[PDB]
Amino acid sequence: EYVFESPKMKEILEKIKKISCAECPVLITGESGVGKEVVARLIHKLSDRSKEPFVALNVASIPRDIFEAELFGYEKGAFTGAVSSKEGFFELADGGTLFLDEIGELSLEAQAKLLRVIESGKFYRLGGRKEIEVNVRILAATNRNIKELVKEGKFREDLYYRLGVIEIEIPPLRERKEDIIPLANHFLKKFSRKYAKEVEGFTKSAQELLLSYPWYGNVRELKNVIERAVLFSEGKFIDRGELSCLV
Amino acid sequence: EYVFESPKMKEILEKIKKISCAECPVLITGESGVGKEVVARLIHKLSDRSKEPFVALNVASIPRDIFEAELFGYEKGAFTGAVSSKEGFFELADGGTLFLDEIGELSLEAQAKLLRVIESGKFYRLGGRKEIEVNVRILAATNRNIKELVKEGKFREDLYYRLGVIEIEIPPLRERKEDIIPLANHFLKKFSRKYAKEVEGFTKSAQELLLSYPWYGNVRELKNVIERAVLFSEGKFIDRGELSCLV
Amino acid sequence: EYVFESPKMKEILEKIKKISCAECPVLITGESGVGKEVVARLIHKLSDRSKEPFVALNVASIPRDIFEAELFGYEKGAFTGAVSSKEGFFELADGGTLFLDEIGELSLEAQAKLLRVIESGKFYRLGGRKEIEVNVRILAATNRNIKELVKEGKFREDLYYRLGVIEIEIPPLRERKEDIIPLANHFLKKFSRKYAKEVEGFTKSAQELLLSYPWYGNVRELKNVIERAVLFSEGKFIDRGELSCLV
Amino acid sequence: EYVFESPKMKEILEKIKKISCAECPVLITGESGVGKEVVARLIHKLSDRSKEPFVALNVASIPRDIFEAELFGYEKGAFTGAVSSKEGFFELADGGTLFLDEIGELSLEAQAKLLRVIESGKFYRLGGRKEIEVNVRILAATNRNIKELVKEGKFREDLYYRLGVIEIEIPPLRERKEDIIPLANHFLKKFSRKYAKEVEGFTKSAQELLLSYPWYGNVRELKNVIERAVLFSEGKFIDRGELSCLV
Amino acid sequence: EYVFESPKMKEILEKIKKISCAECPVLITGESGVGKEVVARLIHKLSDRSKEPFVALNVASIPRDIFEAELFGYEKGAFTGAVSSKEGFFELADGGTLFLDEIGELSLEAQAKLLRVIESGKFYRLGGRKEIEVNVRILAATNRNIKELVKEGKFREDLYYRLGVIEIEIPPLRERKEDIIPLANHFLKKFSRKYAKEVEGFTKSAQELLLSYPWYGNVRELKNVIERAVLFSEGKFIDRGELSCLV
Amino acid sequence: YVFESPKMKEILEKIKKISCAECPVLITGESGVGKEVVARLIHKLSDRSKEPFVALNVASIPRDIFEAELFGYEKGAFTGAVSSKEGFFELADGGTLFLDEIGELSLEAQAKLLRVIESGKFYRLGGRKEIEVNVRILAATNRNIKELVKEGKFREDLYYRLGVIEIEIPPLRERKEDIIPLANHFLKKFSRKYAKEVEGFTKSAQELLLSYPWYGNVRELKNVIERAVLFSEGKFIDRGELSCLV
Amino acid sequence: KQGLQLRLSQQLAMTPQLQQAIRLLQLSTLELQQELQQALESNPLLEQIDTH
Ligand SMILES: Nc1ncnc2c1ncn2[C@@H]1O[C@H](COP(=O)(O)OP(=O)(O)OP(=O)(O)O)[C@@H](O)[C@H]1O
Ligand SMILES: Nc1ncnc2c1ncn2[C@@H]1O[C@H](COP(=O)(O)OP(=O)(O)OP(=O)(O)O)[C@@H](O)[C@H]1O
Ligand SMILES: Nc1ncnc2c1ncn2[C@@H]1O[C@H](COP(=O)(O)OP(=O)(O)OP(=O)(O)O)[C@@H](O)[C@H]1O
Ligand SMILES: Nc1ncnc2c1ncn2[C@@H]1O[C@H](COP(=O)(O)OP(=O)(O)OP(=O)(O)O)[C@@H](O)[C@H]1O
Ligand SMILES: Nc1ncnc2c1ncn2[C@@H]1O[C@H](COP(=O)(O)OP(=O)(O)OP(=O)(O)O)[C@@H](O)[C@H]1O
Ligand SMILES: Nc1ncnc2c1ncn2[C@@H]1O[C@H](COP(=O)(O)OP(=O)(O)O)[C@@H](O)[C@H]1O
Ligand SMILES: [Mg+2]
Repeated sequence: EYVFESPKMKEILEKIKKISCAECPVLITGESGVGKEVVARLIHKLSDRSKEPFVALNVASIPRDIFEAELFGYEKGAFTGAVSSKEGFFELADGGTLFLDEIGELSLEAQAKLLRVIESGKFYRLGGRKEIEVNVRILAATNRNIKELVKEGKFREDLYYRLGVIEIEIPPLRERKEDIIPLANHFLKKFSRKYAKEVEGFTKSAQELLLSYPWYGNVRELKNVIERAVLFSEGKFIDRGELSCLV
Repeated sequence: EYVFESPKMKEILEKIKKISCAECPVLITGESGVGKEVVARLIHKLSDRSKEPFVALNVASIPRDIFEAELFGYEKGAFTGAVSSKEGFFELADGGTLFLDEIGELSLEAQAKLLRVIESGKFYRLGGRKEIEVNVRILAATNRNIKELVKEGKFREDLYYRLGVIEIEIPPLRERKEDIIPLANHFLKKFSRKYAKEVEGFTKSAQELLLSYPWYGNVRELKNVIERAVLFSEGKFIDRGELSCLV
Repeated sequence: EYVFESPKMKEILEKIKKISCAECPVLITGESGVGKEVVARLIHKLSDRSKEPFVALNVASIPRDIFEAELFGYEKGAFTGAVSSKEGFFELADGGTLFLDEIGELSLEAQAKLLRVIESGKFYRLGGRKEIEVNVRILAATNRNIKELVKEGKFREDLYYRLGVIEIEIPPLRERKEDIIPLANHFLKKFSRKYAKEVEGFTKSAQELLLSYPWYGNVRELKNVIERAVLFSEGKFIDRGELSCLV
Repeated sequence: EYVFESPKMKEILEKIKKISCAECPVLITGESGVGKEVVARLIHKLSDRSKEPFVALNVASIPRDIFEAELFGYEKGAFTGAVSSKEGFFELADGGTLFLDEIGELSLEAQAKLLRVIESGKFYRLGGRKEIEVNVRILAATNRNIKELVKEGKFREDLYYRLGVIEIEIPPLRERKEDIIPLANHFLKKFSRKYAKEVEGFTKSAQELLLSYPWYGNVRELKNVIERAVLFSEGKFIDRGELSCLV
Repeated sequence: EYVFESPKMKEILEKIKKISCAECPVLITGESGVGKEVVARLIHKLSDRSKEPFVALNVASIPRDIFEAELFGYEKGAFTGAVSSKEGFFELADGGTLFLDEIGELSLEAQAKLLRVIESGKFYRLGGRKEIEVNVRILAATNRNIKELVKEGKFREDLYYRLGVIEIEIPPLRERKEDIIPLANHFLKKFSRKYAKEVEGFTKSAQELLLSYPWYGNVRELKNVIERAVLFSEGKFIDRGELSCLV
Repeated sequence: YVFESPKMKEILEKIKKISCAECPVLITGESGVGKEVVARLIHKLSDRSKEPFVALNVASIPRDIFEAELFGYEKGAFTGAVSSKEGFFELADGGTLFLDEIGELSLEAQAKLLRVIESGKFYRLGGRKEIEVNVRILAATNRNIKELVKEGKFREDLYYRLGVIEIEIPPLRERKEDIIPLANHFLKKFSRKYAKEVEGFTKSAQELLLSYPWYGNVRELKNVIERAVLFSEGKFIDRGELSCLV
Repeated sequence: KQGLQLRLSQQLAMTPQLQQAIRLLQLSTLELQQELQQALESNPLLEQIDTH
């Protein structure tokens, strides 16, 4: 359904296919608009646990003082307020896949809390006196260079090796000059049919402008520009001036 | 009710009328006191969500330690003192419009929390174990140029790309010489009835003076000046002397 | 109880009389001991809110991390400690006047947290899902040149025009030579009546001395000097010798 | 009681007697060890609130975050961790006298918290909506020149004119050559009974050395030297050899 | 099965055999991925109390507010919500081995409590009355330089002396070159059965490459590289080119 | 505790002489010499023998909560103050407070410390009542306190207040006569603690103890003796086991 | 760290559950009647048996 016309994207797809029989946690590194969520969901679908639940978590939205409670759960009576026992996110992803997005936004105090769950997967609930054994497949996505953060002191050295078993780097859309055109057409079919418009193609000058225009926002910026062009179009095609003011 | 006489604002009005069927996020930039919230409300009225709540939220005053809790909701037993269930703004405004005022005041730590709720509309409540999706229209208003802040590094680039699907820029009142007289007349007619003032028009010298003041406060300053003139008015016509505060 | 013998004071009083029916917020600027509180309370008394409660609050007296709680109140379950629903100071002065004392010392962050409340009167409590509408006339007092602080970047320009509908300037007492003799006589009479002193006026040399010193605390310094003289007085008439602390 | 021999001490005592009938706040300036607290206690006894409690506080140790919490108290829901209401220092000193040691060292930011309480006497607790009126006499002692701090942009002039109504100056021991022998004899007699050394007086050389020395620590340093001499002597009279701690 | 083909490793193993029968706390300091958990479990296995439970816990996995409620336990009625009393982890390892992972993350109060428990030998419940006695063998493993922590003040010196009676330092894998080859061949076969990938071993060039790479993760990085090679290889011999890209 | 050297005998006699002295006592020297031992001896030999000996090190005290440990707080005073806490002065009411390594304290904290000592009265952070206590102050210093004062990193008034009686303990580097008794005492104590038959060190190994400069002094000596006991397999300890540690 | 902060916390709370209907034991009959009179005044649904 997506577009993987670039040979580098074909290599990444082949690497995704080659880890169908694997279960070690996977790390994804790249810029914005590259398809980290797309790669994670493709790996999940090609994995044998595709039918299993897939839980995606952003580590920046969990409150600081309840970090242990959410990811580990608690029994009734553990603290004032624990009137009913709850199951954590990890046990929700027991037998499935857990995808951590924006994992570089994790405070150093919260990073050391995940050393043993990644390796062994065994943890004790808040107020739980019996060990819990689970099977979790871990995927992580980051928008910054993890090696630089490790060498700089903003990221734990142990956590990078725990998570960095298989590293995938998504190239920017700028290097993927052969993917802009196949995407730009597809987004058109995503927009006009949703808006009941009469645009069925792009002019050669518009295509050349899109090729020359640098996509810092990559696929997201391309989609935004194409959607704006479709919104403010008038005719059966998109001329140069319809998108020149934007890109 | 409102007045739109300047030819440049006519293009903005036409763009608003051309996105009546759209539901994508909208970002608005402009100087202080130009009417960004008025433009947002005008866009809301013309939208298909006109019969839906228009939840306007100030993100510059939300406490940080409960910021997520104030935008995601919480379950019973999530923390001590939470003896009841409650929601956030996203669930309370489902199917409506959420308008964030002064989006630039947000700190970097808070800007990394909505990255997975603006696009897909999904999140998790504090202590909840069931995924929830909402369909809301996201609008934002700001005064500082977001692009230059991203270049400097005081705002998230990916969040800017996500929010900046359609950007509307309001020019300063000094560039708009075709609305100063109509807005002054509208303010005079509005304030001549609240205090039963006998003022019925302005003087030619006063009108000439109105075309020279830079209008630092723009529409708000013009409204305040008209109110001061009405309150301190003796004759039926406002002479240039009563507008000496603009000299 | 209040002496207004200087022509500028009479002009200020007449302007106050003209704005008795005016409900817009007012900002007062002056020096230390000029009478900002007295003028503000006179404005409050002459307005329609004569019998309404007059809530005078200092912004700097509130901690930073509970500023929003003290400003808007909170609902049950908002935080660890939100035992019951509590109203804010704005809801405390419903229908009356709110007096922001020493508004100049307010930090930039706090000035961005009250931009929607002043102009519209609508704000949501911490944990409350219902909108609160309040009607309070705002009088702010400052000893700083806010019109220069907005240029210097130490004050937010957005709030300046929200508090700049009406601006009052109180000239220093050293320019109010028509007030020095009457204020000195009134203070001497009051301090003789309270302290059971048998003094009933000044001497001509003392009067000449009181009209030549460059007072810096203005009326408050004059009151302090008069009280000091009355305490150490030893005769029915006060001479220049008692007022040796001037020059 | 307290021994005063020098003419300056007699004049200070007479001025205290004269102004005891006054309820004005007092500001005392001197050095470290000049006996400002003793003078303040004498003032409290000689006033009409001698039977009323006297609360003396060293404001150089109060944390900044709990400054308002200690001064104004708080209610049940003021912040996190509080369960019960707490009184303020002003309320604890209501109907009495409040003394502030080393007011010069106070931070410039926190000086705004005492601008209105001293004059108006009305304030609100943290988390409360009720105004509280007291009757407390403010005494402040400092070893630094307040006026110099005001001139160099370190002190709030409004607070100065609030407290600078009654001024007291205590010269150091270097100008108290007459008042060295009585203090030395009093301290020797006290410590002889304290440590059971039974020492009666001093010899000629010891008295000459004590009188000739320009004490910098003043009465405190003299008392410490006397205590050390008592601890390290076995004769009936202390000679210069036992006073080797001096220069 | 574990491989130890290094003379330093053999000496460390003999030390493990000698001390495994002792009754003193053990402190394990080493680099990342050296086998601290492996060493601790080897100590537990080669002991008279090998049948006893091995309670391995992480000091960063315990919330502070329930630390005394987790490592020690609590009784019924000592706090709200306490339906039933629950034992602590300390009583769980009675007569066995308690392992503390990353001991350097403990707070000052937590370290003080741990020192109290270790010195006294008997502790108390959270809200109990009787005193509980245990016979635990305490092991703790950390990678931080404890000398820097004690010099800065993040670890109690007396606690370090008590726990650090014996210091076990696993040499870095860069100093264990002679042991590098047997380890990888242990993984290469193990993954070959695990992932059904047919492989016989490495070549001369690959072995020379492995002995030249400056490993930082020690065992963990080597294991990750071997697993990557097994996944991304179909041939029976791993060549230099296959491992060169990973390096 | 064992003291056999003439310097140690003089130290013990001086401590017994200052037993009747109630003034605060300062002790200085090198690391691992027995400043805490000497302070406890002073505590036992004085009239305050039954009173607690509240000994703490000022190195681990956090900067921002120093006052929280100086006076104490009540319930609800601040975030994290679930209950009330008593400062070391309140805990040592009538006892002896021993501040170890006082020379490393920050300057601003020191100015807030002796002020409590001289007046003797203090307020809890969150308490409305003034607290009056009586304490005896013992201080320990690891560096040259006079040199620190001359460098502007200390207070002269605090030095004078705690300098009423000052003691210097020579380190183990100049106490070779105690080396054999201390080694024998530690050897016997560890042998009886770990229940292993060890008689004593041989003639060959006795040279290494005197050859060792003993930078760590008695702490390092005890650690080395315990480690040698743990790895010992016979009733006699040779020079080989000590060689691996030295 | 000293500071008045608004946050979400997971803490243990003691059991101060007391001080209700306990002050009615220490009072005499006359003061109890006075308290009952106050309660009757403040509550419209409370009435006391009479004889008129
Ligand atoms: N090959 C592709 N074909 C079609 N759409 C794509 C492709 N790659 C990415 N997209 C689109 O890019 C959009 C932006 O999400 P994307 O997966 O790129 O996230 P991102 O910017 O890398 O980061 P985040 O993990 O925070 O979502 C998605 O809605 C997806 O539809
Ligand atoms: N075309 C118009 N006709 C009449 N009034 C207008 C018009 N445009 C703007 N205004 C007036 O301008 C006033 C100031 O606008 P607004 O409140 O949006 O300013 P702001 O300070 O930039 O807002 P914000 O609260 O988002 O910071 C509004 O109260 C509105 O009544
Ligand atoms: N016309 C007057 N007649 C009598 N007293 C006056 C007059 N004007 C000012 N005062 C005196 O001035 C003193 C200070 O007044 P006020 O409280 O307004 O001062 P301020 O420094 O301007 O106030 P704030 O800083 O609190 O806004 C009062 O004690 C008041 O009695
Ligand atoms: N002798 C060995 N033979 C085989 N594998 C070994 C050996 N020693 C260690 N390992 C491997 O080392 C891996 C990591 O070791 P371990 O669990 O002790 O980590 P660690 O050093 O405590 O980690 P961290 O310091 O990062 O928390 C284990 O999964 C284990 O397979
Ligand atoms: N004469 C001795 N006999 C036996 N053990 C001794 C002797 N002197 C010192 N020790 C040992 O030295 C160790 C450290 O003692 P102590 O803490 O009193 O010294 P310190 O480190 O110099 O003091 P401080 O840190 O308090 O300034 C203790 O374990 C004690 O048993
Ligand atoms: N008239 C006096 N008689 C006896 N002692 C005095 C007298 N005046 C001052 N002192 C002594 O001087 C000391 C000064 O203490 P205090 O006033 O607290 O500090 P400062 O003088 O720095 O303000 C007191 O301890 C007191 O004993
Ligand atoms: Mg480990």
